[PDB]
Amino acid sequence: VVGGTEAQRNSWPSQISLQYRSGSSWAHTCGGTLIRQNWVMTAAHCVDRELTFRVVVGEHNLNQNNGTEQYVGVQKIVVHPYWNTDDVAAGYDIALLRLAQSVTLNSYVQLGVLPRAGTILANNSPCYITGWGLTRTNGQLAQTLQQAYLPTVDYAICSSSSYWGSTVKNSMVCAGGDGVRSGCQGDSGGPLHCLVNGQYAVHGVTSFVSRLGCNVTRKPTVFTRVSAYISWINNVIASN
Ligand SMILES: [Ca+2]
Repeated sequence: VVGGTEAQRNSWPSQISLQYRSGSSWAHTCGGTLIRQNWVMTAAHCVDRELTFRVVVGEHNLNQNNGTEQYVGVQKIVVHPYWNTDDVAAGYDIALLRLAQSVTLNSYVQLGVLPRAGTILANNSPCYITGWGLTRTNGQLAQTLQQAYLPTVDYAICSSSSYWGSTVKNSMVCAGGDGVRSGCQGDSGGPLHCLVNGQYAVHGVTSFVSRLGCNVTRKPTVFTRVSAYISWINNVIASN
């Protein structure tokens, strides 16, 4: 997250860190949303590599013991059957990860609240991005969970030529584009939390930024639209 502020420990308890096994170490690669005690929602592209993955819940500082973490292996990965590595701009950037164990819920570990199917927000809807991603374009990861106020940019505007044009589909959410705050590498697969009827719900799964840079004016961060996928999500979980 470029232009973030440090999150409070208990603000976003559905955020996980998706990590891969790197020599003898575990490195952060993506964010995710805990949507059941045994199911994580992330981006497809974050599990295109055949790595050994683990999920960390209750995580605040990547490099310290917070006293709150639970570290859980991934037992099954279900990517959207339409996902194509070679075409992010097509969409379907979403995956469900089944956890080897159920986690325990507490004030650091909760489930993310999903939108009703078909829900579109109005332009300029108040949402936050959260993540341990790069804090500058070509920068480094954050140690602590960053948050950024990232208001939505409607389809009509986002698809217009000055903005993303044709690259963005109506199965996506655009948020931000001010030149100052954005998603950046390592935020991918995480949440976009938006305030609807007094409740934060997870509307977006972070998917891409511009090739020219993370924080680029009139290139909002682009998210998979979760509300486009509710029947898919539900069908996966009922049947595994
Ligand atoms: Ca920690």
